Amino acid sequence: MRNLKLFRTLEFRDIQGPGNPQCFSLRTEQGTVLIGSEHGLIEVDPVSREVKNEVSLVAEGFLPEDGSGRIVGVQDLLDQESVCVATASGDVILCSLSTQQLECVGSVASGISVMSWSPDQELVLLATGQQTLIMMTKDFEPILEQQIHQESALPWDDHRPQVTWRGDGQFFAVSVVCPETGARKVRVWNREFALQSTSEPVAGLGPALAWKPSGSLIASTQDKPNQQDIVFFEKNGLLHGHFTLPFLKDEVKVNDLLWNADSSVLAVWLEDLQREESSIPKTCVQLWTVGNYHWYLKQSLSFSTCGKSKIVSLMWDPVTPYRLHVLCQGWHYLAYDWHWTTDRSVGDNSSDLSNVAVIDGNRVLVTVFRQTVVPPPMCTYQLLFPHPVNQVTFLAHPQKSNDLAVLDASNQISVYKCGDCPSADPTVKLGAVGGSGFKVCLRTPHLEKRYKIQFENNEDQDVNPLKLGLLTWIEEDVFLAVSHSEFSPRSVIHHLTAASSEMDEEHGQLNVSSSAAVDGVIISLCCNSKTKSVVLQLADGQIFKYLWESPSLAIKPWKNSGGFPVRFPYPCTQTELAMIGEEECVLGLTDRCRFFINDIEVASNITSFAVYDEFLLLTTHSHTCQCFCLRDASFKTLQAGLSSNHVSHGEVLRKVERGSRIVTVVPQDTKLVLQMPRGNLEVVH
Amino acid sequence: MVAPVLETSHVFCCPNRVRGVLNWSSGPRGLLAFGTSCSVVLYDPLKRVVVTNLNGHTARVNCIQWICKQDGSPSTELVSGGSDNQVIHWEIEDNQLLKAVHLQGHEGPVYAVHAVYQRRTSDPALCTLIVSAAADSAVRLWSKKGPEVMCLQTLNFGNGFALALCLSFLPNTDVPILACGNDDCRIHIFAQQNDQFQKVLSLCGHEDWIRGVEWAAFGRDLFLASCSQDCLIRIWKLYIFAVTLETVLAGHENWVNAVHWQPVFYKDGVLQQPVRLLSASMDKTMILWAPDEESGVWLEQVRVGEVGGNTLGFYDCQFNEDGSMIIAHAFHGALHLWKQNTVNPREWTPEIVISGHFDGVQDLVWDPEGEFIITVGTDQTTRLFAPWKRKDQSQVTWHEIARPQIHGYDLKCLAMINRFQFVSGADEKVLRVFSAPRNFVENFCAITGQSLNHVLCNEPPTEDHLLQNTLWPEVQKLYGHGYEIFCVTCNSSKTLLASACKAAKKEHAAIILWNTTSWKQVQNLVFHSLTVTQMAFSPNEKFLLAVSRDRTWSLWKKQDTISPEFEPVFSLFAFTNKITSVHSRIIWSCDWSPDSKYFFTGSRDKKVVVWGECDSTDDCIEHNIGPCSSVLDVGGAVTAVSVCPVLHPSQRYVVAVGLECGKICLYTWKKTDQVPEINDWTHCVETSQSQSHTLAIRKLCWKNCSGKTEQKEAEGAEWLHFASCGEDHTVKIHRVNKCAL
Amino acid sequence: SPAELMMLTIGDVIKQLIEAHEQGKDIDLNKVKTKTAAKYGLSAQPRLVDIIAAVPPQYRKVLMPKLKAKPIRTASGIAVVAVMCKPHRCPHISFTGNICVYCPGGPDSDFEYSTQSYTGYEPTSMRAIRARYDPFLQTRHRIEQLKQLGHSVDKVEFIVMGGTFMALPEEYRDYFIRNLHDALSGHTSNNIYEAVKYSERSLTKCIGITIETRPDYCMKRHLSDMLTYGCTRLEIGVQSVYEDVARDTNRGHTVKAVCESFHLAKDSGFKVVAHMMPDLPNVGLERDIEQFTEFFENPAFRPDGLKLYPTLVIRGTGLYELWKSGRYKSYSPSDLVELVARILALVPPWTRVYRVQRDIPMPLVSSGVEHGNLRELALARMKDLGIQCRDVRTREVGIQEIHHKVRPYQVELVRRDYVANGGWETFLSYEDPDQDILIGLLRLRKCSEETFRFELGGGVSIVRELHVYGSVVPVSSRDPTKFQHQGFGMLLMEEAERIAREEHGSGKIAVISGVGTRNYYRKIGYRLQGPYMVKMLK
RNA sequence: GGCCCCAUGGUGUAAUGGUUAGCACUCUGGACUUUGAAUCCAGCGAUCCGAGUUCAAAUCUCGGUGGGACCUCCA
Ligand SMILES: [Mg+2]
Ligand SMILES: [Mg+2]
Repeated sequence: MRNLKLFRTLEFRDIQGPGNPQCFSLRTEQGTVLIGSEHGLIEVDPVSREVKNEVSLVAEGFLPEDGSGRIVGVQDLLDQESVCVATASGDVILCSLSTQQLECVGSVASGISVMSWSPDQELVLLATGQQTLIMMTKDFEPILEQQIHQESALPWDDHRPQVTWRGDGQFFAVSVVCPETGARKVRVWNREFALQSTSEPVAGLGPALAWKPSGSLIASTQDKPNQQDIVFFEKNGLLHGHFTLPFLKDEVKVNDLLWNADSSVLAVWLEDLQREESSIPKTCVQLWTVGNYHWYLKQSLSFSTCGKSKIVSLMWDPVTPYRLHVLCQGWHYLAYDWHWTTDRSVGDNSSDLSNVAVIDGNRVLVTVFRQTVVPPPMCTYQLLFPHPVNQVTFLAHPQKSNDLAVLDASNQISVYKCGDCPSADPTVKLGAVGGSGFKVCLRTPHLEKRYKIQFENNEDQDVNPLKLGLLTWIEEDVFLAVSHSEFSPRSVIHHLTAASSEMDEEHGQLNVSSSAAVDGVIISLCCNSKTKSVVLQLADGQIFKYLWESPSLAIKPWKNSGGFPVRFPYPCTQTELAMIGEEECVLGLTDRCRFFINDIEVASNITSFAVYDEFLLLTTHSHTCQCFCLRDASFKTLQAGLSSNHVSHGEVLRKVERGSRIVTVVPQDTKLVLQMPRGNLEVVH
Repeated sequence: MVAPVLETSHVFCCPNRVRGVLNWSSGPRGLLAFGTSCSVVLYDPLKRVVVTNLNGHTARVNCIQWICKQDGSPSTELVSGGSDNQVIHWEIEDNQLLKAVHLQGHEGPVYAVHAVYQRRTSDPALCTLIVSAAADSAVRLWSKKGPEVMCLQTLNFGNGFALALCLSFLPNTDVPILACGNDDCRIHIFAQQNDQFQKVLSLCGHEDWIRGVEWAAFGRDLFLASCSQDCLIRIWKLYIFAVTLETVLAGHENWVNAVHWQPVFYKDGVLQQPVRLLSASMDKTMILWAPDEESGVWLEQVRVGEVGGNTLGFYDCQFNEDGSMIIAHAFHGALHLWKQNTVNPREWTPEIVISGHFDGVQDLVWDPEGEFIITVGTDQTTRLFAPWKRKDQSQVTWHEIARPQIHGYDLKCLAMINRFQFVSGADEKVLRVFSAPRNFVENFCAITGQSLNHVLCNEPPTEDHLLQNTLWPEVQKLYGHGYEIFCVTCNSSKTLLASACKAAKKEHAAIILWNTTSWKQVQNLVFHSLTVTQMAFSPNEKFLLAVSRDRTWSLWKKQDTISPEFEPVFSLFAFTNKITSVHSRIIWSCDWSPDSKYFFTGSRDKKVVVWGECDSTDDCIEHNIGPCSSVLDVGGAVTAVSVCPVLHPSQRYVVAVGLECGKICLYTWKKTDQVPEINDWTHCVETSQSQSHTLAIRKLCWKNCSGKTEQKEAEGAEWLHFASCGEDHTVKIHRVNKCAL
Repeated sequence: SPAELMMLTIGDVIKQLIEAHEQGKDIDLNKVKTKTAAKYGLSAQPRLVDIIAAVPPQYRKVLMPKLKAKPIRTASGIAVVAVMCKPHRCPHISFTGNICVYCPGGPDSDFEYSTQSYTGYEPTSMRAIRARYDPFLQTRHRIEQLKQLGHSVDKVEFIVMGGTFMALPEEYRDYFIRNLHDALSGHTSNNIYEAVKYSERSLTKCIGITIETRPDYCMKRHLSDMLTYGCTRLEIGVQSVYEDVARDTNRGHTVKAVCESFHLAKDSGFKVVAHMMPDLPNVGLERDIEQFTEFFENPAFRPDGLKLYPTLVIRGTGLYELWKSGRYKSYSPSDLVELVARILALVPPWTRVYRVQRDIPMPLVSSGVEHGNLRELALARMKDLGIQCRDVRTREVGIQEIHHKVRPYQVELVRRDYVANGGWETFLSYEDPDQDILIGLLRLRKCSEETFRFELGGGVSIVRELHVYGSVVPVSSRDPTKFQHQGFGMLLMEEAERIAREEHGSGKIAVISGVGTRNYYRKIGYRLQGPYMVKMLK
């Protein structure tokens, strides 16, 4: 199983706005973000920190100047340069841009609550304040108008209808608090107002609603006695499962649910209730996922609830797969980018046991693949932690590549290490290989230290929940992390050295003993295992060599065979380093199935690869895996062998099933582990 | 005499299912011996009447072997076996059980037995040697050295088994020999040396289980028939003492089950020593192998076989004393016999044998005129038994002449409507009624001797005419009951029929009444809460009873009829709750005295209650119905009670009470007419281990010969004939002396 | 008649087949019939069965391989024998009142003498009715037919069919089991144990029995009763994976019971086959594809077998009134073939599909299926759309020799791992990688912590199936062209032992064998500890 | 002994040199772990036997084998 990783954050602060933000939307082709405030529209560019267009709705007798009025929502329109906006007063305005032309395109007596535009924008749906629903064509020519209203309500339900479209825009669902029963009720219609179905009576239904993009299950939330769960309706209107959030009863409120661009990652927004007189509240943005019908919890982000941190809205990128935009209250813009990966250990062949570490929130499900080849939902052993886990990494020492290092939300770098005596610490629990009679001879890690990270001075960190990303355990004492400075593209590399000399006392201190500055955004960092040389990829994809052992911390560009700089033609997500005969190469892969040895493309159909001790293994998109040696091969030899036109034979090629992804490599057994999209495992030679 | 006698007249039965249960002794007037259920039956084919029974086993009988007399006289001893882990030795004399020794020590049912009079010279009076092979993965060697038995030896064949055994003596001496085959596709020879049986040799023969071996001492040589299962007979030889292989004659295509040399016989003092061989197989054929006149190679002689339906072959066959007849035991249970035609030896003709149900006979009905009985059992078959005249000769014989139904369900009940009509309660929801064809009545005229014009009011068949050429046509079909029928009974006027079905609630436990002429439901009587186990109508034809599993009854009395054509109605006159009931457990039987005012009941609490008092019929204003006299405790679960249909001078009420174990007992009752209620019941006659069943008794139906309203022609008017519809496959008919006035 | 010359034809044709065999030259069969059929004056070509009939013994032995009719009955590895039981009522008509909606026939239906769900006209029905539901007669008839066709019946596999097999009393059930074992062996037993003990030493080996049941009669007691009988495979009707459907159709139970039955059966050691039922009268197409994706994705439903069944409407049933009144309109053939193609595309690489279409004749069905050849049309549409079907029923050696011509050249050991109803299982196989041809398989498991059998407690790994595919080679025979006696079972046992003692960390390896195969395991080093074969691995 | 006609899958007849053969009964195979005989879909199978005319003949000349028809000698 794989887990998400944070690699790029973009934060723009103090946007010069007249009032306060109320809604926002995106213009993906231009990359600019529109923000509808309580005064007028604002158009911003985050990568350059500028505000180009600024319309004043209040000036042209549209938004009342008294200090009120709500914009229902900013909606960008495709193949144009105008913006469709609404006002809570009950008007729809097709305000243009640049030319500053603002024409009234629709007026309704009762006010408008929510605007919903289909994923393709030709049919828009509006909800009135008189409890009626209007279906409008693209050009605002009226089409239809039908009424929504064809154990008790949850206390903090604000009686605000929400509408959701399917991915293909064939059906939609309306969420309404029925006046008769005083309970949340869901009705599903098709495109031309045919009443498809009505939801079944369920007590404790929440306000959220988000139809899955591909579309089989409608997300919602339900508060049951002693728990709060997320339930999945279906098109028929009946529940088809659920999963439980890890929280107490009557403590947290669910604001809204929203889906990914490919029905993969579900983000839930949680706010702490003010039940206690003080009850310092917390904000949670949680990124879960799905495996073998068991819902992992992969990420958890904590804002500040009240003050200059009020989270106003979230938007998944409709085009970019993994990108989330956050709009706060104090004119604040956040952007987060993620990508999948797996955490595995590489070391000396005589002692290394290939490992896989998988995050499930507050647990880590370790699997040792050298001895027990175990399916995903089960594990060899299990590590427990008090508060959710965010980043997990293994030691890079050649003879000790089995000592885990787990980071958590509250910044507590634990160091789990394997030793002679298991020490019987309760934090390590046996998985599927333990029990009465059942016993396999292996050694489990035992906790060693609970290092606590210290930062400069005593600042408030930032409204950003995460301050460190891409943690690398290059040596038992020395770590590595990278941060992005907000104003300049100057990225900073820290040195979380071990201030605590030895096992003096639990809760040791990790101190930032250095901070090097290198211009440009850093998207990935890696290190060699034998020479322990560090390679950075700037935003452009350029490869810079880094020298932590050097006192000057000098950063030099990576030189190719002819002593020339190396530049990837495209940004590279996954990077590893190989020892090809007598030269070291920055092997890399892109999101669009490209192999980029040094800087020359050598393939165009690769889905997943892995490099181990003189063994490069690849999974082509033609359902055919391949394995090349590196003991005596040369760059030209690899280029010719992987030229894809040289005749394929049975000594290298070996067919696989549809979508197999390599998990890890077992050299001494000459075995390979493949995972299919269904979820199971396969072993080949 | 003053105390009347009880005698058993007729017995019908057949071998059970098992291989090897058949034998003829080697001697004049030899007695056939086979095994039915849990007993051994001796029957003489020439007499065509069963000789006797030898009870004493408890489980199913498996294998039976005689012990021939060396001179050639009729045999005396009879070694047996069974599935109750015990081997019983028997000693017979004058067709009466003389002695029975219960040899025991087997941890598993026995399958093979063999014994022979040992011929030691130290005056060993009647010294025998029994061998028994069982399911205990072992074989035991015994000896009945006079009136004492002790186990000689035990040999265990590991986790294997033993399948065939025979004992004989080596030539020019009396050293015992033993041929023991097994499932190991192999036979072993054990010879007794010193004082213990030892291992001598191990033959490598066939490639299947051996289902039989047999020795034959001709002159000074030994020949071993070694029948197999892979369609291969193998004759060996043993000469002075090594064994040699010989002719491997074959020609069967299925499993071959039996092989037996034709035995020696004494014709006019000089003994004869034939060399032949008989065998049977699953292929539905018998092959009689004899050597050629000139060449010694063995060739087939005849191919006698049976062609009926699509049944399987045979498990066993027995040749004869000398050569006259041949018998084979079929699969489903049947005996086929053939004698050698004098004109052509290769020609063989069938004859007449006995038969019967191969599963427990559930119900029995006597003919209203009283010349045939219809029996129905779990064997999914109905059988009709009728007598025959053996021309100008005595000892008239009753045996099967028809087979009205070969229906495929499990039948459980029976009822007469008229001279030739038939109702059967199967394991379905439908009542099926039958009539008779003209062929049946024509053959009945031809057999019993009663005139055709008289029977219509103006040799017996063999297995071919019954299984294939006999089926009474079905005329109607009665629906209406939601569950399987459990109790059927009609009335004496042949007008109203009553039926009851299996039930678990009050609504389903309702009896249904039908009209004979127009077959539509006359009425539906609802009462009780469980299935009505027994029911019958009153002799005066105005009452009814429904004793059922709920330990209650019913007294549905007749209501007056105003319009003559209107169907009569019934009303509940009396009943009984848990408090009023005197029975402790389930009731299973009932019958009325033919006095119209008293009746009996029989439960599983070993009690026979004679509560009647259904008198003052014209002025029945209230209920005065309850216990009548003392409750008899016979000592077993009573299953069937019946009252003889004739009255007697001293107000005698004679009843034939059955039990669980066959213990048919005759009781005599009379009301004391006083508050002393003791000695009212008297005990007349019990049944011994020769006149009784070995399992449950289902119906003790008497004979009500309505044809003999007055005794026109009698041999003294002193006999009553009744039936015992048992559960051990037997339909024995008994005759009892009554009195002398 | 010239038919008398017809047996001279055989009398001549046989006279040819042996004659050339005497000089050892192969002779074509079709044209020899054609030639020695226009010379004796024939008007009909001979049928192979009559040719096989009249042959001398050794000549039968030498001409069976060249005169085998329908070479698929022994192309899977066993000899199927189908038997049924007495008609009986299903055990949920009491507290409900009516049996399942779509069930045709039965004891109280309008089909006279009809078993439940099997109306009157399937071939097993006429085979069984004439024997009046007697197991001895039925099994003997099937064996003699299989020998008539010219096959080897040395390895047999029973399948009991009909209604449910637990709603019957103990006497009737043990009667069936003992009669079957004795019919196959030849003994005449009194109880079940004697029958089993003689069947163990029998020559014609028995492999196991398959029973169908509802999940509400699948409990610990019933599993004990099965394990005494010698059964080794169970089938459960799992119609629909949606709870609303299983209540609107008067099914009488819930899906949770089905999942619990799956858990118990797979933990005990059986193999479970599901009966899914597309086009139920509330569902639709996309709902079908979603429910099948869930059924093959949820780690609480993954079986080791499957048997699809499109819906059929039959007179005198619950669906008949719905169809007549104007509800539950059927599917058009094209969309049905499309849908079936989608399921067969979703079928995982370890599930064997047995049957795709009901055997019901054309006149009986009022609507729902036109062509009784849906599997081949589905496969043609798979090759049309580019998608592929990759179960083991279309990758075992026997099937892909009669179909196609290729045969394995390079054999490799493939291994899969999974998550079943709560246990961890493996799947080892020897198969050709480059051509997708399967040879043999295995099924390990690690028993969960909800076992109820004493032998499997305390560190026990169970083996549920071993099967090497090819042609049925009789016991102790050795052939260098078939595959069933070349030695793959030993290697599978070696690797299973290594897995169970090094990875599983177990102490006992237990095998749910059949009865005739028992002796086989005695040559490996196993013992008997009840209805199991155990061995100490430490 | 001439005389006039005919020969096609195992069986029944189709088809006038672009040559280069379709239909019916029958047989075999797959759906099928519910079936040799049922359903559906695929398949194996022929222009008696020679010289030839025409670039080319199940299609035309001549043959000699088999069958049918008129007058047959014959015994
Ligand atoms: Mg023709
Ligand atoms: Mg066929």
